[PDB]
Amino acid sequence: DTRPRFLEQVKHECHFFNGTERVRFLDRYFYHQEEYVRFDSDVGEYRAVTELGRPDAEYWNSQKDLLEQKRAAVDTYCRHNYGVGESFTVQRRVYPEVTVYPAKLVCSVNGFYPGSIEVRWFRNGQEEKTGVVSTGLIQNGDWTFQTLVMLETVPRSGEVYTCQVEHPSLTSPLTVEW
Amino acid sequence: KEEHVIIQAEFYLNPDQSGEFMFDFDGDEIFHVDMAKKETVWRLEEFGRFASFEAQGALANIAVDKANLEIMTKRSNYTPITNVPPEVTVLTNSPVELREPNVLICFIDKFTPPVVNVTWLRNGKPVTTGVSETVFLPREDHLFRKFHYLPFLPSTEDVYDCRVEHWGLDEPLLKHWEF
Amino acid sequence: GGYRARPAKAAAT
Amino acid sequence: GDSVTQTEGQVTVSESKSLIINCTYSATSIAYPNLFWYVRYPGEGLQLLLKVITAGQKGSSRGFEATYNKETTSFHLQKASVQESDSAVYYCALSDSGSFNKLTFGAGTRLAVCPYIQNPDPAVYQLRDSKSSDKSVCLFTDFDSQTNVSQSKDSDVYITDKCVLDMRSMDFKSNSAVAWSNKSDFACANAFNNSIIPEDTFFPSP
Amino acid sequence: AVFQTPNYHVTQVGNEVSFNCKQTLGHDTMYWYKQDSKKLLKIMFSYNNKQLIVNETVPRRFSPQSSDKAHLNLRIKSVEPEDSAVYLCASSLDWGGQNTLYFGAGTRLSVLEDLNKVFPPEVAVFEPSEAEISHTQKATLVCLATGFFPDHVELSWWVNGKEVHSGVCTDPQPLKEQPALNDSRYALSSRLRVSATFWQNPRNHFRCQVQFYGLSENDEWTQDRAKPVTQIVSAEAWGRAD
Ligand SMILES: *[C@@H]1O[C@H](CO)[C@@H](O)[C@H](O)[C@H]1NC(C)=O
Ligand SMILES: *[C@@H]1O[C@H](CO)[C@@H](O)[C@H](O)[C@H]1NC(C)=O
Repeated sequence: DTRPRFLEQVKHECHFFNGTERVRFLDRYFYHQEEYVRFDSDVGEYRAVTELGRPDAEYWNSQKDLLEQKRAAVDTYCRHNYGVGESFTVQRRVYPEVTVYPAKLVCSVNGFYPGSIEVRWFRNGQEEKTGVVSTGLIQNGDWTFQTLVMLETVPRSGEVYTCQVEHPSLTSPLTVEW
Repeated sequence: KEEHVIIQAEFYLNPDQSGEFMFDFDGDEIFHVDMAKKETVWRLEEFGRFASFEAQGALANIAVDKANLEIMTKRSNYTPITNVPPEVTVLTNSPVELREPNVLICFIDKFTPPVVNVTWLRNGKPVTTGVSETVFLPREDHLFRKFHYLPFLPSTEDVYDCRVEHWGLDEPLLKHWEF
Repeated sequence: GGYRARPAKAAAT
Repeated sequence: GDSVTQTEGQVTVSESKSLIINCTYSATSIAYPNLFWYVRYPGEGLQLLLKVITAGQKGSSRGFEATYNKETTSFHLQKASVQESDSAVYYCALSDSGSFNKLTFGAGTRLAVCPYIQNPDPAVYQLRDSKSSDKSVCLFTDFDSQTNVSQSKDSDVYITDKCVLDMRSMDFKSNSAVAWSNKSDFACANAFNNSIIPEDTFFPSP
Repeated sequence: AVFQTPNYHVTQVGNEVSFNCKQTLGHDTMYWYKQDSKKLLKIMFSYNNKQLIVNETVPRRFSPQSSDKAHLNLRIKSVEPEDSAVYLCASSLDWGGQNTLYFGAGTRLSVLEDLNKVFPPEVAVFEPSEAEISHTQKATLVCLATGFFPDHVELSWWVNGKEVHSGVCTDPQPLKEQPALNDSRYALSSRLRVSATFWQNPRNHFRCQVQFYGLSENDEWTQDRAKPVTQIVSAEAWGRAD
């Protein structure tokens, strides 16, 4: 297909710090990937990001009740939608399933939520320093995360290698041995 | 339970006349509204039993974005979007074990406009049974992500590809996967 | 609980 | 399925008295309602008195107060000291905060705030047409605000409601009601007989 | 503001009517509401940026239209008697349920089975009592508007060519001259009270004016009596010394 494309985007963003205690609301309008108008709850009015948004910022801020409505969105929109989905988003806990299999020592941590996770290698008792490579946090797109964290270290005798996983879903570290 | 971001992301694309509406929580889709069926589609079925959303308001927003898009297109002297090809990655959600069920994930990232053809190629031939996909997911740089899923049973004799067609790519992009 | 959509605003014309 | 029930009909209150206008709602299919009081002042259009969009809060305007009490599913309207200017029709309304704005209205409550008549001089006068002396009306006027004028039970006798006029240069308020008929046996002496009027009402002789 | 039109309309069953509304608030959303005979308010339509978003099971007889988000019109293709109502226009910032609605003054539609039921008021002014004058030093004029249908009237008093509001009390609603018949002509009364010495000045002029809203120039009229068009009917009195 040859004909050109035109993309409009609107993002109503709700930024939460310490839950609903400090909330910032951003009403963002885009042409392609270019933001042209923005309401920032820290500013209190629409502002043009570029020239393309100058008529919208001036027009919208003049509308009857507009400033009152947008200035209230941190409570009527952000804090509200936070609590609506709190029990299955903020409070969502899916414990990881851990597997440790060989390579010149691969700790595969799969299926967990949220993505805040710490995994640390232990060689017979002390946490290994070098040789630890991590694939990084990857998002499966289905409210589960996965990550692989490997260890480049020679197996000695019957040395016990333990992968310790610390996750907000677990009260105590999850340890798997090889 | 400390730092989160909830984003209501909408877009409308001319001349394809395709709009989408979805809610994003920390990079995950809470739900999207299927414009055709005028229904709210939760990313996890369990969500729909703990919350609700009247999807009609999403269609009203898409109508407004369609109308604003024409306005914004005129304000820019009909400046079109410059295509951005996608970086695509094929992976699995579980460690691979022979005869043990698994799913292939095709992660199409950092692209615009939100139009892609994605076809899973088993042994170079297209496979469709059991496939699933997400809607276009927003990015902080205002490009788009997308996940395609293929449940399968790993075998030594089965080779898989993820065929991605995008207007930013001079040729279709295959991402390979074997065992 | 019901999610609240933030309504899209009609651009200046 | 969604209804709003509020004080039915007309509420007559003396000025400076406290007022309650009850409003409860039934919204079984609405997660988080919003509650509104709209007011229509005489000869004007509907306008917002006050609203509450958060289930615990209370809203206030013009000395009126209403508390969104989701526990008892109510939004009662209160004012400690109603003034004559509060006479109006008051509408309780409910919206669904999660969908398109659709107000479910209560039936509305007409508030009539009655001033105190400081020096009543109740009287019934006969007024004659400027054009035809044979046509007359009966004017009951200057009675206290406690007096209720009863509507006519006869179709051939017409009695208007009590009306309060304000001669603002004199700073003088007075109540009046008008009665008239084409019946031959209709006189001002018996025009308001179906009403309880002050015993000292002046009936001048023609 | 929210402007709508017409303020009053009377028409026969089967005819077509169009109401128009404008709001200057910059709002995206506009509404039609019906206030029926017993004063119950129910939403009919909501439009958001020219798109119809809610239709509260309104009969297909009703055709709303909006080519601009500031404008909302309502056409009733073939009115039926149940359409007699006040139609209220409203706007809101957008379609959110949290928004305040700003209402217009309303369009009072009266749909009649027979336009022969339409009558203008007869207006008469009754001069103050001699007894009231000598008893209170005040003088009440009474205006009777009688025999009109429908109840589309606005009464006003005019003293020496100027509309007054002080001293004036007009019945909040007309009464039916024959409560039995649902087609009953109405009656309305108003009082104008002044000081006796003002009434006793023969140089003072008192006029009761009733603006009646009835048929227009377009409407055809078969009856021998005058076409009951929109018109003002007045009655007057001059002050009397004795
Ligand atoms: C977060 O908010 C809570 C209120 O629930 C408050 O007690 C606390 O001090 C805040 N800060 C942190 C770091 O928790
Ligand atoms: C997807 O395939 C259709 C088939 O006609 C083609 O028209 C369209 O351009 C393709 N999409 C992309 C992004 O290449």
